[PDB]
Amino acid sequence: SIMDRSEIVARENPVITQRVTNLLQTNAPLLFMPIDIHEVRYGAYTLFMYGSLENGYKAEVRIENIPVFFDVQIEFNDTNQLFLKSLLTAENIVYERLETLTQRPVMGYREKEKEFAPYIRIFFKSLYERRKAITYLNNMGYNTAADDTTCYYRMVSRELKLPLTSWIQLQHYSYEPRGLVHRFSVTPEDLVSYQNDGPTDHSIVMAYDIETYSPVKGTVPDPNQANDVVFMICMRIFWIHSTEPLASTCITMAPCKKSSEWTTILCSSEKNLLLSFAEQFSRWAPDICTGFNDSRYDWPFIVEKSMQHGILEEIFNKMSLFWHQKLDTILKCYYVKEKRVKISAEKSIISSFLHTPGCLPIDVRNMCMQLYPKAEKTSLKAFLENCGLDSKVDLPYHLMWKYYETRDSEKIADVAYYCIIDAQRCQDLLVRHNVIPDRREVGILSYTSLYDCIYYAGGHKVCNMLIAYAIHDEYGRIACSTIARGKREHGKYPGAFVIDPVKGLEQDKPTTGLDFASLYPSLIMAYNFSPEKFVASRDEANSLMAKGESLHYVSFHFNNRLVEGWFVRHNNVPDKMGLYPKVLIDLLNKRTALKQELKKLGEKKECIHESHPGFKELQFRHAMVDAKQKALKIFMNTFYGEAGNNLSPFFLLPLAGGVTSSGQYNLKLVYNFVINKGYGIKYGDTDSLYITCPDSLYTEVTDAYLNSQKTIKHYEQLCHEKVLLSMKAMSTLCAEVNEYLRQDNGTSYLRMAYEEVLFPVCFTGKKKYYGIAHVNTPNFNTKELFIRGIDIIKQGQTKLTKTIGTRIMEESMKLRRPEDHRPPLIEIVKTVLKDAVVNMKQWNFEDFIQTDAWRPDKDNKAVQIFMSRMHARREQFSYVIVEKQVQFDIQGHKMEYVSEAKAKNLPIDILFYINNYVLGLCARFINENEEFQPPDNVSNKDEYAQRRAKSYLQKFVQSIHPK
Repeated sequence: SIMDRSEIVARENPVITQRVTNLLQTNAPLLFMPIDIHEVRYGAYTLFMYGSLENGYKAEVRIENIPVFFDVQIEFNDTNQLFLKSLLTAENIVYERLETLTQRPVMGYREKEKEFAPYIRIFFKSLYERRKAITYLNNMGYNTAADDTTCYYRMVSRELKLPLTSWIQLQHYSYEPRGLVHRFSVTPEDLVSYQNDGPTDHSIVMAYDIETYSPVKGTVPDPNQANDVVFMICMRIFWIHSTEPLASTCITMAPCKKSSEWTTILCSSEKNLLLSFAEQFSRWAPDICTGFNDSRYDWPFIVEKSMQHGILEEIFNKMSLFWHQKLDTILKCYYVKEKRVKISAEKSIISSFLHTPGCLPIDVRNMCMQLYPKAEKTSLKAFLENCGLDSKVDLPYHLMWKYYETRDSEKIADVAYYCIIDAQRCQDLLVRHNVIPDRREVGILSYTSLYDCIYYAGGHKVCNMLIAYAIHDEYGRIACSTIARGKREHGKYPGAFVIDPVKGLEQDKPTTGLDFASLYPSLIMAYNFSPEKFVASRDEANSLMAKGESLHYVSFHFNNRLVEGWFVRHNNVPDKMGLYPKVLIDLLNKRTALKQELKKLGEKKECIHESHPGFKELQFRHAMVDAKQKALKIFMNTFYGEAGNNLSPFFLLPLAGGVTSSGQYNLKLVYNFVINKGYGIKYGDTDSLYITCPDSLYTEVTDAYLNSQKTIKHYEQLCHEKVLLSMKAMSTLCAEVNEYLRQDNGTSYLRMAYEEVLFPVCFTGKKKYYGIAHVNTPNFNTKELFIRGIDIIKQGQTKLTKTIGTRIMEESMKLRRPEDHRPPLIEIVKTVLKDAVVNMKQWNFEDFIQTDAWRPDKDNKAVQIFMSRMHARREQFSYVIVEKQVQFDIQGHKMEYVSEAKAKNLPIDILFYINNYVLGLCARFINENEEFQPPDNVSNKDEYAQRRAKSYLQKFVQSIHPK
């Protein structure tokens, strides 16, 4: 009595499914959209891809007659052909045919008449033989190309221009229906990539939730333990772009009252529950699988239970769409365990799941972690409150165990609703953060499947894009390798030019920040840092210089060894431009066009309200263009990181060394040129200069204050005039420096940009400053502050600190007359602290709702003392069995001594909280004083100043605080 997927998609979209049927009955071209890709290794090579049609039917497309091949560099003569054939046949390796061709290498520079090199291509039949042949040939060390080993669908994608993550137009096919699945058979010549923007997607995402039981209270159920039994399963299906559910299903052990919004299926044992789960999965057949915390608690538990009961084969066979399989094969290959997913350079996550063909499994928690690598809290409620979506039901877990063990119907129905909402939260997050379209656009731009775009790093994507642009060059074919060759040296790069900042607060002269617009890509474009234009020997460089070609020279010092190198320039000629400049310039042109398009679309949208019938398509267009520009940004910023990696097959130490050296040289040249003109430098870092205006420009308006009435509005109008004059001078300086760089380097690809004016300013350490913004016109009554480095963001630990720090900064940055007083950033801290110490009543019980649940209740730092105290008080509300209880703490006074939210007045000893929390932030605010510098014999400097500055401030506050 459960509707199939076909019935649902027919009921929801009548006209579209009618059109699809009419097109199907007459062998007409059709649109297809892939999700998951699977391939067969042994035997003949056939590529399987699963996906959706326009209306919602599930489709399987199988590609045959895909040629499998790889290249080698020897000669064209038949003698070497026979020698290679004998070497291959030495250990029973099958081959089909050999071909010969010509193409260009990637390493080294060759003259115009010798640019092409001869290759021999070997064709095979199964991937096993190809992999073994590549391994053996590299074992004797032959320079081979097109050497993809781990995955092969990438080569097929880049060799045919088939964006596996976008729409595919298919015609001239063979069609066979089978129940719910429509089998298509095609050939490589019958597929086209759909260049036009396509209609809306109609895939299916299913969210599942599981609730299990453990006889022993206070412990997390263990899969290895046979006492644990599952009792609650919830399934929901949604569209890829909508929140309203299409259907829901409920499976329970104990009987429950029926509900209007879902259907329930009764069971009798563990076997029945698992078989019902498999049957419902087969009936719906979803494309994407999801559920929060399914990576180490849901999937391994269910697979362990299935293995214990010995029903894994049947459930897996009903799960997937592939041929029949055996249990050992399922355990060995299709079940992944301890998979590593990388977030940042220091964070990684373990994952485990079951990969049934025809459905891609994703974990929402991992995606949220990747989107927010700096999130301090790792809870679902934290993500819900950060994303701004509606919060879930605050139902404690021990309530669910108690209500399950009470064995009543309506309460289990209520917890069923609770877990349904918990499941829906995942799809809420996925739609809110726009994960699928973003990863889809990245895959389209990178020629890679969706599974790799969601589970792997980003360097391989940039390598793949580089190879894709390399193969289809319009002046020839360029052959790029994939396996790394050469010794892996380790060391540190030179450079790191640093200029010391001028400490303190400035309110007499304003400062302005000049920035470099994408320094490293600009340098790559300007100086031709491409591997195909590299010369190593000095004699060759001298010969080419004699010939008449301009060159660029790089030299540095790596691992106590002097490294030299030469590069060939292009002097603004499209023919002689290299590969990296080509790819960067193409990306830049695409980005500029997309920016213009989105600006025009937004200008149109600002005149259109949201109640138009056609607003939905405009919103979809806006979202798509935003995703596209984001993907362009991420590749353009990750390119340099990929290029310098020591594991990349394109690595060259001279390239990275020269890039860094050129950056340092250009920074030094600009700094020296600015000094020569009479201006002053206040800060400098890699690609930014914070500079100042000379005094002689400010004289005239200054005299106005000398003979004025010296009121507040006088000083205000002096401030306005000073800001305007600073802006006027800075624009001209930026123009002049751009002209100087253009005349020096010879190309206009490198330029310096003007963003903002800051006055007054405060610099309190490296990469730490704050001030008042001024975009175009002066304003001083604004409350917004420009903050960099100092991070008053965290509020879970405390929230009074935020108010006190905001008050400190606001008091410190206000403009003052030159004749009242100039407190050197210490009297401000003193005044604010003494004000805070006195008159306690001007705070209230708002930030004092901190909680720390002692769920383990057995091993922790100090919460066990509080637990023992409350247990003794109860034995002498209880809230003792609530391990996951969010109870507020109020230290109404050096050993914990916290109190519950339910309490009498109990005056708060604010000294404990201040000395625990705010002194650290204040020290970080003031730690960079010159008085507290450490002597040279001390190894650690930051902790030195931090510790003794905090100690000084704390002890002096204690002294001034009466006791």
